[PDB]
Amino acid sequence: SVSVALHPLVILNISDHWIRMRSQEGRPVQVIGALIGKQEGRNIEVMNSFELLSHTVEEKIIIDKEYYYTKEEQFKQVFKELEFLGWYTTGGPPDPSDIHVHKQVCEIIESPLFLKLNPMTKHTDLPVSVFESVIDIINGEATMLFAELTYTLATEEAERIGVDHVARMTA
Repeated sequence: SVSVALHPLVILNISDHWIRMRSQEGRPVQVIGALIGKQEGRNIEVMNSFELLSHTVEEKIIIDKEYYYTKEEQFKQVFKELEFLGWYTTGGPPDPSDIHVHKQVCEIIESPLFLKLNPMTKHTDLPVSVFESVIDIINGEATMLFAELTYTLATEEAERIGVDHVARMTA
């Protein structure tokens, strides 16, 4: 149980990653990355994200750890006060592939957040969901599942040039 505030930039970044990869590959593809921000007590503020490299090995998605560590290192050289908080991907509801990848991310951080963005909604006006993992037992054995969390959009400073300011210009 945590409270989660999401900065608009995170949502825009993830959609951007998906749009750019779809253009590059000529088809929609799943994209994966890191969530960055701050946590104080049970309160998590998700401030930014960045793309991560993965490889498909024996038909499974493997996060490139060496890529991640270099990427994190460079990010922290600039943003000294921010921390890795979890990971994101795109698609529908959480699935067994997400579970397999989440277990890798659990090797980087204790209790990573998981954010999924659905790039194929036409109806929902914020196709983003956030999860934490839980280990449930029902017929003998530990089973990792995702529990969905409520989130809010993070309050931003008056001097920030944010989504409202820029949206006034686009249309």
